[PDB]
Amino acid sequence: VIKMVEVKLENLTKRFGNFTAVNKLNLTIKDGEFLVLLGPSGCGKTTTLRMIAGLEEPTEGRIYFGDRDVTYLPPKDRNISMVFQHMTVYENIAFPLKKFPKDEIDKRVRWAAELLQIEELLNRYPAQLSGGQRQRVAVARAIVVEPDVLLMDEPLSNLDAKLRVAMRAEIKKLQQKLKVTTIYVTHDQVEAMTMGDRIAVMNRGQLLQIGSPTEVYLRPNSVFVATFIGAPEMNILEVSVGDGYLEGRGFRIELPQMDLLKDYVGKTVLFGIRPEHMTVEGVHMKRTARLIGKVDFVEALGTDTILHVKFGDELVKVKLPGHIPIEPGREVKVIMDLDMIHVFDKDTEKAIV
Amino acid sequence: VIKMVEVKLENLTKRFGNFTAVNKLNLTIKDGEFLVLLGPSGCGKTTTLRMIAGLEEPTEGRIYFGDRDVTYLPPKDRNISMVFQHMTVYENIAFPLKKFPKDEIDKRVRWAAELLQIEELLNRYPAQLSGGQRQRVAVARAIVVEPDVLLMDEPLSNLDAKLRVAMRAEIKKLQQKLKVTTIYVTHDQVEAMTMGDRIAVMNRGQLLQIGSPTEVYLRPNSVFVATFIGAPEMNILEVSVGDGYLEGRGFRIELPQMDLLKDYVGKTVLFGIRPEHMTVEGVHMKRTARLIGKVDFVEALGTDTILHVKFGDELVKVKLPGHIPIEPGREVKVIMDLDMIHVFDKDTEKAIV
Ligand SMILES: Nc1ncnc2c1ncn2[C@@H]1O[C@H](COP(=O)(O)OP(=O)(O)OP(=O)(O)O)[C@@H](O)[C@H]1O
Ligand SMILES: Nc1ncnc2c1ncn2[C@@H]1O[C@H](COP(=O)(O)OP(=O)(O)OP(=O)(O)O)[C@@H](O)[C@H]1O
Repeated sequence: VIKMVEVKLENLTKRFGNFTAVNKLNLTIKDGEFLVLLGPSGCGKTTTLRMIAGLEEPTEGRIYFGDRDVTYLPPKDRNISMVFQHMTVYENIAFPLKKFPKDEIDKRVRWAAELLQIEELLNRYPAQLSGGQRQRVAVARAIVVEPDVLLMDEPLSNLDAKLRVAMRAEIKKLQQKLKVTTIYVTHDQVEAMTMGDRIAVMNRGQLLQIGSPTEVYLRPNSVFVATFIGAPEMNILEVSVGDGYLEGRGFRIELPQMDLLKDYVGKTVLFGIRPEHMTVEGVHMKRTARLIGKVDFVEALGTDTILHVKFGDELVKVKLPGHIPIEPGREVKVIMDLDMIHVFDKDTEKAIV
Repeated sequence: VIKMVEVKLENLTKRFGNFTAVNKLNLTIKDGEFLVLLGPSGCGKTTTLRMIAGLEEPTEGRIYFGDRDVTYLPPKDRNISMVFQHMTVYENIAFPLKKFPKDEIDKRVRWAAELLQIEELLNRYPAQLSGGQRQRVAVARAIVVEPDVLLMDEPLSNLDAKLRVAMRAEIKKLQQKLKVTTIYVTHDQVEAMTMGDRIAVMNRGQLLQIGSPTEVYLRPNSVFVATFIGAPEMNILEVSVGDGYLEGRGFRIELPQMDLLKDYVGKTVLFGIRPEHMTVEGVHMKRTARLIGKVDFVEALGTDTILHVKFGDELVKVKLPGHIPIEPGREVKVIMDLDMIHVFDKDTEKAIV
C-alpha cells in the first residue's frame, strides 16, 4: 500500500564540465502531492528528474526521501518508478516483478489493472489492445511496484490531442487516489495547469517560482513565468511611471490610488495584462482602463476570437469567447481589467505587480 | 505583377497501386483566394498539393490554371512556387532567378524584401539573421518568382507557438495583399481557421466539405468535420428521437417546434453540442435546455476552465472563460444553447442538424 513520502532537494547543482544544467536547486515536494516541473527545453527539468531517480548523481547537493538521504543510492533502492516516452498485459504488468512471489504478483497485477480500469484486457496482447489503451497498461506497470516517488518525463508527448487530454485526467485522478508523491516533467504549460497540485517553473537551470496553478497564473513573480503559462501569452508593454498613470509608446493608463510604483516614478517598467483580461466595448469588471485602436488581424478560431489591436506603436492581443470575426481596419475600444494588471521591474524582470 | 488565377481540379484520382490516396476530387479554387486543405495524416491533402505542383501526375482527372489544362506540364511551366518545411539574404531571394537579368533581379528582390519587411536584412547571412526571421526570407524567395498559384505544405510545423502564430498572420496578410491564389496544406485546425478564406476538410482521400471557417464551424455537414475543427471537440451523444424531445443514456432534451427529425422518430441519431456552446447556471442564450450533473474533472487552464460533467452515463466537456477551478464531485446545472445544437444520422454521419 503506497506511502506518502516527502522529497527534499537541498542545494542541488549539476554541471557537465563547464555548463551548469541545474544551479543550487532547493525544493521540497510535499508527500503525496503532484508536483510538476514546467519549463522550456534545456531548463534543467529532465536533469532534475534523473538525479531524483538516481540515474544521475549531483555535482553537489543532497536528496531526501522522508528522513533518508538517498543521494548516493542506486535507483533500485530508492523505491521509485520511472515513466517516459510480444507479452500479454498481465505479463507486461508483472514483468517488473525482480525476485517476486507469484501469489503476490497476481494480487498486485489485479490491483493495478483494476486501478487503470483494464482488468478486462489482462489476457490480451499489445497490437491486439483494441479494447483499451497500451497507455493505461504502461501506468499500471508503473504503479504495480508500489513506489514511494512516482517519476514521469513527458509521458504524453506522442498522443493525439484528444487522447492526451484523457490521459492527463486518467493520471491525475489515479494519483489523487493513490496519493503517491509524483514529480511530473513537461514543457506543456497547459498539461502542467491540468495536473500539478503545484507547479515549479524552471529556466536556465534555476527555479523561478513554485506554487498552485492559481498562484503562478494570477500572481507570477516575473516576466518569464507570467509569459510561459497562459496562451495567447500575456501582453508586455514597456512604460514609464508618471504620477498616477503609465505612459506607453502612444497611450496612457490612469492608475488608481494601486500605484505601488512610487519608487519607479519617472522610471521605466514593464506593463502586463493578459489577452483574456481585456475586451471590447459592445460585447462585469469592477475597475477598468480604456484605449482605442484599430484591429490589425483577427483569429476567428470559432471557439475564440483573438484580436491583434494596435495600441499606439505597440500591438496587443485581446481574447473574446466565441466566433466574433470582426474585420481588420475597424476601430475598437479596448477595455482593460485594471485588477488583472501586472508590473515588472525592467531589469530584474521581477514583479512589482 | 501577380495575377489572380482560378484553379480547377476535375474528377481527380490518385492511387499508388491498390491504395487510393485521392478519390475523385472535384474542387474549384477561386482566383486570388486563400484555400486551405485541412485533414489528418493520410487524408490525401499533401498528395493533392503535389499533383497541383506537377511533382506528381494524376492516375485520372484533369487540372486547370485559368483556361489552360496544366495536367501534363512540368512543374516549371505551371508558374508556381512551393513552400514547405552560406549565401546572403539578397542572394537567397535572387537564387530562384534560372536565366534572369540582373537589372530585373534587383527590382524583384527589392520588391519581395519590402513585402516581407526584411529590406534591412538583405546584406546579412542566415545564422546572422538575428535582426529578423529566416522564415520571412523563405517566403520572399517564394513570391520573388511571381507565381500564379502559391503552394504551401505545413510551412510552420517546427516553430515555437508564439512565432508560428506571427507567421500565420504574416503570411495571410501578404496573400491578402498580393491576392495570389494560394493553396495551403495543414493538419492544424486552428491554423486553418486563421488563414483560409475557405477551408477544404479531407479524410480518406475524400472531400467532406468546403467553405468559410464560419460555415464549416457553425454548420459542418457531418460528424468528422464537426469534430475536426474546434477544441475541445464537439460533444457527440447517441440518442433516440421521441416526440419533441431526445433521450440519452440517462437524460432527455425538450425539442422546440426545430424537430426536423420527423423522419427519425423512434430511431437513433447523433446529438451534437460544442463545449463552448454550453455553460453552468450561476456564471444570454435565447433558447436553452437543462441537465444536472456532477463534475468529474476540471481543467483550470487559467484562461479557460474546461469541465468534464457526467450526463447520465455519458460524459461531456463544458468550456467556461477564465479561471474557475470548481471542485470535482460538486453538482452543476449545465445549460445548453439549443440554437447551437446539431444532429447527424447515425449511419451516414451526415448532418440533419
Ligand atoms: N551529457 C550532457 N553533456 C553536455 N550537456 C548536457 C548533457 N545533458 C544535458 N545537457 C544540457 O542540459 C540541458 C538540457 O536540460 P534537460 O534538463 O536535459 O532539458 P529539458 O529537460 O529542458 O530538455 P531535454 O528535453 O532536451 O532533456 C541542455 O542545455 C543541454 O545542453
Ligand atoms: N508512394 C506511396 N506509396 C504508397 N502509399 C503512399 C505513397 N504516398 C502516399 N501514400 C499514402 O498516402 C497517404 C498519405 O497522404 P498525404 O496525402 O500523403 O497525407 P497527409 O498529407 O495526410 O500525410 P503525410 O504528412 O504523411 O503526407 C497515406 O495513407 C499513405 O500510405
